[PDB]
Amino acid sequence: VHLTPEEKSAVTALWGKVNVDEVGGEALGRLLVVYPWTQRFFESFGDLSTPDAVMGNPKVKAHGKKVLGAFSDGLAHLDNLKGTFATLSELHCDKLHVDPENFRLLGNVLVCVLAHHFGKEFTPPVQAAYQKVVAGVANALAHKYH
Amino acid sequence: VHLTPEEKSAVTALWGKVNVDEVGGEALGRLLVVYPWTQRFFESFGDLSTPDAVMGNPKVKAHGKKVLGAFSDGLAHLDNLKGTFATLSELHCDKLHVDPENFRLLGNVLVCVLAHHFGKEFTPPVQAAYQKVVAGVANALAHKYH
Amino acid sequence: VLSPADKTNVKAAWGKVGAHAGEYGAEALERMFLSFPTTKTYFPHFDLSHGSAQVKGHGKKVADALTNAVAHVDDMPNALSALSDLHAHKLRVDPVNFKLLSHCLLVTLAAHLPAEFTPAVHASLDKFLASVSTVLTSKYR
Amino acid sequence: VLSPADKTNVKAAWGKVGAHAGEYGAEALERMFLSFPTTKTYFPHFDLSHGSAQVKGHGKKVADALTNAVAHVDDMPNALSALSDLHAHKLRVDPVNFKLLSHCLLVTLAAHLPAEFTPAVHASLDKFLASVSTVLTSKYR
Ligand code: HEM
Ligand code: HEM
Ligand code: HEM
Ligand code: HEM
Repeated sequence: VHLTPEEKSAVTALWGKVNVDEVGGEALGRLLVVYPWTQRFFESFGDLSTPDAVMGNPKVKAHGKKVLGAFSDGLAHLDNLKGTFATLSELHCDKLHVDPENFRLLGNVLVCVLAHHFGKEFTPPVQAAYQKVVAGVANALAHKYH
Repeated sequence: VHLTPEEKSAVTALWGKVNVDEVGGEALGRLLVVYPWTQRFFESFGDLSTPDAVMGNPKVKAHGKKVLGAFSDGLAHLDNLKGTFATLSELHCDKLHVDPENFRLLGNVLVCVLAHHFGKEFTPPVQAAYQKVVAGVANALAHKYH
Repeated sequence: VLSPADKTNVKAAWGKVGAHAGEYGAEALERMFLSFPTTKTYFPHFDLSHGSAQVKGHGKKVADALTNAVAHVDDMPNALSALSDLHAHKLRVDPVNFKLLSHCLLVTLAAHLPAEFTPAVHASLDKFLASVSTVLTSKYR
Repeated sequence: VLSPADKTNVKAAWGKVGAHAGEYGAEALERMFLSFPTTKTYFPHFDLSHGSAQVKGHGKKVADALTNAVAHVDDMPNALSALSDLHAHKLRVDPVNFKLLSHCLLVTLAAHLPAEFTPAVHASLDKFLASVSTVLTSKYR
C-alpha cells in the first residue's frame, strides 16, 4: 500500500482522537447487523437477535476492542502490514476459514463508523487515505490465501 | 500457488490436447457474452451485439489467441506467476483499470470451456488442479493492485 | 431479471438432465469441495470422499431445489422461500459460496451436455443460478 | 428484499437531507473518485476536482434518481428501468462499481446526519442501495 506523508498525517491525527474502547465494538457490532452471515462465526457470543442486542452485547464490545487493536498496530506499521498481521492471517484463513471479502467489508464498516464520529472532519481526502489503510489491512490479513 | 506433481501431470496432459488457436477466442467470446460489462473494454473490436457476432468476430478470436498464449506461459512457470505476468499486471491494473474481479471471471470461463471440450476427461480432480492454476494467474495479474 | 429466452433456455437445458438430475447435483457438490475447500466446513457431519453416499443424497436434494425453481421460474422468491430461511438463518451460509456452487454446476453441465451448452444457453443458466442464489441470500437478519 | 421497517427507516433518513440532496450526491461522487480512482475513467468529459461545476451538476442528478427509488421503493425495477438501460447498455458500468458508490454514499450520510445513522437504519440503507444497484445492473445483455 502507498500513503503519502500528508495522508499519514491526516490518518494518525484523526486516530489520536479515537475512543479505542468503543469504536472497535461499534464497527464489529454494525458488521454483524448489516451483513448477518458474519454472525455464523460468533454463536458463542450469545444474544444477537436485534440490533440493540448486538450493539449492547459485552462480548461484541469486548471482541471489538481486540480487532481495533489489530488496526492501531497496522497504523503504526504502515510499511510492513504483511509481517504485522502474520499470525491473525493464519487464524482467520487456515483456522476459521473467513472469506477475505469479509475483511474488506469490516474495513469498510469502520470507514463508516469513522465518518459518523468525525462528521465534517472526515473529509474526502481523509477518507481516501483511510481507504488505502483498510485495503492494506484486508489484503495482508488474506495473505495465507495468496 | 501449490500444485502437487499429480496435479501438474493431469493439467499439462490435458493442456497438450488443447487447440491453442481456438480455445482462447472461445473463452474470451463467452466472457463478452455472459458478462457484458466487459465489452466496454473492447469498443475497438467492432460488432459484439449478439452471441454470433461475438463468436464470429475475428478480432475476438485473435485477441483470444494472445490471451491463451499468456496462460500457456503460466503453465510452464507455475512457481513464478508473479513475474511471468509482471507487465500484463501494469497494463491491466495501472493502464486499463480492469477490476481484478474480471480476471477471476475469465479464469472460470476458461474452466467451463475446458469442461465443454473434454467432457468426462475433465474429472473433478483435474478441475481442482486447473482452478488452482487460474486462481494463481488472476492473483499474479492483480499484483499491481496489491 | 430472466427474459423469456433465458426461461426457455434454462427449461430446455435442464430437461436434458432427466434421470441424471441427482447424479449431476452430487457431481457439482464434489467439484466444489475439491476446488473450494473452505466450503467443506458446512458439512463436518458428511464424509466428503468419492462415492460418498451422503454426497450422492444431498445432490438429489439440491437438484430438486433447482428443478423446482425451474418449474416456478416466474415465482422463484416464493418457491424457494423455505430454503432461503434455512441457508441464511440456521446455516448462516456465506453468500460468496453460492457463486461457487453456481460455478461448479455450470462446469458440470458443460461437461455433460456438450451440444446444449452454447454461449447463449450458458448465459441463461448463469442468470438463472445467480437468480436462485439471490433468493437464498435474501433472508439474512 | 426490503421490509416495512427498512422502508420507514430509509424514507425517514432521506427526508433529513432536504435541500442538501444534490450537495451530498456531489460529495459522495467526489469521495468515490478519490478513494476509488478507477471509477474516474467513466467521466473523461468531466473535471473531477473539488468544486467542479460538473460534479455538482451530476450529484444532483444522482440525488434525484435515488429520491425516485425512495418514493417508488415497491416498484424499483420499473421506476429505474430507464437508468438501468443507461448504465448497462450505453455506459457498460462494471457491476463492481455500484458497490463502491453505494459505500461512498453511506459514508457521506454518516458524516452529515449522525443522529439518523443508527445501526438499524444503516442496515436499512445498505439493503436499499443494494436493491438499487441490483436494478441498474439487471439489464446487461
Ligand atoms: C480485519 C479484520 C479482523 C481483525 C484485525 C481481527 C482481529 C482478531 C483478534 C486480534 C483476535 C483475537 C485473537 C486472540 O485471542 O489472540 C480475533 C479472534 C477471532 N476472530 Fe477476528 N479479526 C478480523 C476479522 C474477523 C472476521 C471477519 C471474523 C468472522 C466473521 C473473525 C472471527 C474471529 C473469531 C471467531 C475469533 C476468535 C478465535 C479464538 O479465540 O479461538 N475475525 N480476531
Ligand atoms: C486472466 C486473465 C487475462 C489474461 C492472461 C490476459 C492476457 C492478455 C494479453 C496476453 C494481452 C496482449 C498484450 C499485447 O498486446 O502485448 C492482453 C491485452 C488486453 N487485455 Fe487482457 N488478459 C486477461 C484479462 C483481461 C480482462 C479481464 C480484460 C477486460 C475485461 C482484458 C483486457 C485487455 C485489453 C483491452 C487488451 C488490449 C491492450 C492493448 O493492446 O492496448 N484482459 N490481455
Ligand atoms: C444453487 C445453490 C444452492 C441450492 C439450490 C441449494 C440447495 C439445498 C437444498 C435443497 C438443501 C436441503 C434443504 C433440507 O434438507 O431442507 C440444502 C442444504 C444445505 N446447503 Fe445448500 N444450496 C445451495 C448452495 C449452497 C451453498 C453455496 C452452500 C455452502 C457452501 C450450501 C450449504 C448447505 C448446507 C450446509 C446444507 C445443510 C446440509 C445438512 O445440514 O445436512 N448450499 N441446500
Ligand atoms: C447509484 C448509482 C448510479 C446512479 C443513480 C446513476 C445515475 C445517473 C444519472 C441520473 C445519469 C444521467 C442520465 C442522462 O443525462 O439521462 C448518469 C449518467 C452517467 N453515469 Fe451514472 N449513476 C450511477 C452509477 C454510475 C457509475 C457507478 C458510473 C461509473 C463509475 C456511472 C457513470 C455514468 C456516466 C459516465 C454517465 C454519463 C455522463 C455524460 O456522458 O455526460 N454511473 N448516471
